[PDB]
Amino acid sequence: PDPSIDEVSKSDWDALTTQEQDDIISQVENLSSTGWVNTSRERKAEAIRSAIAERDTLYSGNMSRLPTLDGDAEYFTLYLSAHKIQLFEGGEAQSESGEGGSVSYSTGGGGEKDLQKTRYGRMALEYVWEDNSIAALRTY
Amino acid sequence: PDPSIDEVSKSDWDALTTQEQDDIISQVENLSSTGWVNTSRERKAEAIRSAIAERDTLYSGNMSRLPTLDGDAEYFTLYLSAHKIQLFEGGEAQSESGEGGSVSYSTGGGGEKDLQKTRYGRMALEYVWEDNSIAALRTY
Amino acid sequence: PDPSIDEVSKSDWDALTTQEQDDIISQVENLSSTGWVNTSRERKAEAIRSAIAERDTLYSGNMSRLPTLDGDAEYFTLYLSAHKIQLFEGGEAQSESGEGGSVSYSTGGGGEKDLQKTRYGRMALEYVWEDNSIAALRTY
Amino acid sequence: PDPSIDEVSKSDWDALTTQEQDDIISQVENLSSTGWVNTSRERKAEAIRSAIAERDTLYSGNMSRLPTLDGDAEYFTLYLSAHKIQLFEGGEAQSESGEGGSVSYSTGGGGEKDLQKTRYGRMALEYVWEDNSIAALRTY
Amino acid sequence: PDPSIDEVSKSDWDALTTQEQDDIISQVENLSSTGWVNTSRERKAEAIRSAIAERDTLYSGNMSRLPTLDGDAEYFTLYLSAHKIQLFEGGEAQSESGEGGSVSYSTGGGGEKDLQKTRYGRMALEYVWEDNSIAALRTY
Amino acid sequence: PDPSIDEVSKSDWDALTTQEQDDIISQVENLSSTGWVNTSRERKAEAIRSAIAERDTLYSGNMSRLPTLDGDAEYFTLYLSAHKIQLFEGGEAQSESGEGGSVSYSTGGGGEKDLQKTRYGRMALEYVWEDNSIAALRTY
Amino acid sequence: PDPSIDEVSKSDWDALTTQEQDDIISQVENLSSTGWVNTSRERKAEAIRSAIAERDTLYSGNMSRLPTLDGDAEYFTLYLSAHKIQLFEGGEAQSESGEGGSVSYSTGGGGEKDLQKTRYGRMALEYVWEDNSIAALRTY
Amino acid sequence: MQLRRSPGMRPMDRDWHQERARAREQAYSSDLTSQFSESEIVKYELDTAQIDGSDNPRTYIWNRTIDLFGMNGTDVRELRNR
Ligand SMILES: [K+]
Ligand SMILES: [Mg+2]
Ligand SMILES: [Mg+2]
Repeated sequence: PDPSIDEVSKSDWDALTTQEQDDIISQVENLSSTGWVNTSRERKAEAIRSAIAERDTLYSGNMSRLPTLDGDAEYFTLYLSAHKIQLFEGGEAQSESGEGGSVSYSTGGGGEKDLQKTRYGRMALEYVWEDNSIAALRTY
Repeated sequence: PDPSIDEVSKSDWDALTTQEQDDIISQVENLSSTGWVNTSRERKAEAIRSAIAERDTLYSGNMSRLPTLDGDAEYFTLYLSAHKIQLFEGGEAQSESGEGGSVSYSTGGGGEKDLQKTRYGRMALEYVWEDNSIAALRTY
Repeated sequence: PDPSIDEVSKSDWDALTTQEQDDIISQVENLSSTGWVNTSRERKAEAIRSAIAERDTLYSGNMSRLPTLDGDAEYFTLYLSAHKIQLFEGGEAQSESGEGGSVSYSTGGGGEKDLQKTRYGRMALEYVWEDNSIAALRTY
Repeated sequence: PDPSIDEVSKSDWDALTTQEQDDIISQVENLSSTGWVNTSRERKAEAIRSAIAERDTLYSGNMSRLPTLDGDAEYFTLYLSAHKIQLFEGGEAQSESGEGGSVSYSTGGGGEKDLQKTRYGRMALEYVWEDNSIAALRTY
Repeated sequence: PDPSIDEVSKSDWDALTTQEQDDIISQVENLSSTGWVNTSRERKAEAIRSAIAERDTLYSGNMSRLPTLDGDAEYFTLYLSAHKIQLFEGGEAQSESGEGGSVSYSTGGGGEKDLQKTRYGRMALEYVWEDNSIAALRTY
Repeated sequence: PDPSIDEVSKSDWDALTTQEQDDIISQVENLSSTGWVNTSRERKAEAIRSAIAERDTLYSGNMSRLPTLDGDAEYFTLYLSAHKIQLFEGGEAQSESGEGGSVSYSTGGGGEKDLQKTRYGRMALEYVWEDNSIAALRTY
Repeated sequence: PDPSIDEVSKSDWDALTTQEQDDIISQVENLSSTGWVNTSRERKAEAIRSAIAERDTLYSGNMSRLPTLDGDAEYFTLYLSAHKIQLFEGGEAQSESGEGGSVSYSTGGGGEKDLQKTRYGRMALEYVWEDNSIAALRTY
Repeated sequence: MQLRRSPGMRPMDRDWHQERARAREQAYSSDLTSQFSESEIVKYELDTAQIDGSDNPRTYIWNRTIDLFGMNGTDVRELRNR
């Protein structure tokens, strides 16, 4: 995308043209083979806007002068967006069944906290020190 | 929305026009792919009014001079609203089955506390230090 | 409502007109998508009268000079009322099944005390320090 | 009711007119959405008489200078009565199934003492310090 | 009843008229919605006679200077009678099924000792310090 | 019965008339709603004779000068007889299923020792200090 | 029986008439409602002869000058015989099913050693100090 | 014969004086039932002690919720105008 998702804050996202937003939405839709096609644009826009806001407020600043967002900020915001979209769709599918057969997935009862609950969240979590507390500070 | 959900307190919500409320309701409805379309307008209004009241009373104030609501207050109030609407609908579905197929969602709870019981609550809980007690205070 | 549920005690509730009570009943009915329509008015009135009584007798007073009811007293009483109605209806449904399909809800079953046993009770429990005992007192 | 259930002893219950008893029975029947309509009057009278007797012998007196019945004595005696009627009906239904239609309730392994074994009993238990032993005396 | 169940010992029960015994039997039959109507008079009389004997021998005398039967002796003996009848019927039904549907009760566990093993026994047990050993004694 | 079951030892039981034995058999048969009607007289007689011998040899003598058979000796011997008859029938049914109709009983667990393995045995066990070892002696 | 089962050793049993043995066999058959009618005389005789031999060799002598067979030797030997016959029939049925219905018994996880594995053995085991080792001896 | 608890003897008992003083110092009101056990009321004849809360030091002590001036524990019957 022309403005990349790591280059826009919440107010910038609101100021983008529809095409600049659609380029970013299109990029997020690449993170699932289904593209979440049955979920409307405004839900995908809400997920991305929320991921931008949550990056800038929960996954910003420093720990021992190291950035708290240590990985690529583009892919972190895209995975954080995909995590949100998947939760708006109701969560992971653990098992799916119908006329076309049945499949069961290695979701395996992932842990208590928000980002642990989906595959996209588990990817995003590696970009931010796995939510660990390595901050240190001194008196002078 | 024209006034944003973080800019309004409980009395302000009551003072809004129906249109300003319906804009905030429409924003909350983006957080589910189903839009909770079978719940009536009054129930969505009650959930938002409750989320605003609960933010201002339970998730306000300072904690070692840090604000207790550390994340974006807009998205916090929206996730707390979506959490309430989902609890008015029942719980989260762990599984859904019928004429057209079956699914299971891996929505196993992180614990017994209310916010832990739905995906929206688990998201909201990251905005507020995960309900931890980092307050500290001195004599002078 | 004209009198709000936090403004009325047990004796005041008995003194209200049918309409003033029906406004409060109608507000409690907003907390469920089903509104508990198949439960009669007397039972909803009894649940509210009982919730008001418990607020004033079990969840009143002070605790280390802090209020015990730390959250909004309106929503606390409404959630406590919803908890009672859901228990008069036999409890939380963990699962429901029939001709219209099957659903299973993420209740988890980890709750063992009264307020822990339904979603409305778990919400109400946040307003009252989660039943924790932070009272403190001194000699002079 | 004209005399309230907290105002009457076991001897007083035996001295009431049938109408005064029926008003109190009608109040107890408000605590279930089914009203226990298939359980006869004599059994509901026996449950209430027993609840009054058990209040005045077993949940009476003081622990330190504090009363052992801390909550509202009306709703305590009603919940204790409802607990008894539900045990005369065979206990809590954990699950019910009819003509295909099926439901399962979140009752769980709630405990092993009497009051822990029903929803009404768990409610009643919060009025009586949860059967805790905070009694204290000193020598003079 | 004319003589109450707490006013009769085993030899008194044997000396009662048939009508005086039938009044007490009728009172015990109130403690079940079913009345145990398919269990014969002799069996209900044996259960009551046994409850009277067992009260006077196992649940009598002091602990410290407290009576070991703390609660109402009438309702204790009635619950102990109902407990015995329910054991003569084979124990608590945990689950029941037939043409008319299925129900499962929350009567799981029930400890290991006899009184723990039915709802009437669990009720009776509260009248008698829960079978705890609070007796103290001294030299002089 | 004219001679009571607690008044007869093993030799006395053998010396009784058939009618005196049949009166005691009739009393034992009151302890089950089924009366064990499909088990023959000789087997009910053997169970009683055995229960008498069992009492006189294993549940006799003293602990700390207290009698070991603390409860009523009549009902102890009857419950011990009922325990034996139920063991001659194969033990307790945990579940019974017929022409569609099914029931399951809260008779699980208990323990590994014989009296723990049926309801009658669990009752008999309370009459004899629950098989505890409270004997004590001095030297001089 | 004319000679009782406690009066005969293994050599005495071999010297008995068929009628004297048949009286003892008949007495053992009283310990099951089925009488083990489908197991032949030779097998019941073998079980009794083995029970006699095993009594005299394994359950004889003294502990702290107490006899190791503390209960009635007659009933001990009969229960030991019944234990053996039930093992010759394959052990305790835990569950039985067919065209006549289904039943499941509360035999359960009875224990790992020989006598623990049947109701008759669990009975016999109480006559012999539950196989406990309370022997004591001194230097002069 | 007179026991220590016998009604004619109570005024001679050092404990009867000491615990009546204790009760006066410890009450908030004349309403004995809400404050004392039936044992205390009978043994120390508390109906006849002038119990009313006026001799409890805590009746007169400042016990403010926010105390800027470090002034809690001050007793008003020690002010210069008393
Ligand atoms: K003293
Ligand atoms: Mg922060
Ligand atoms: Mg012995």
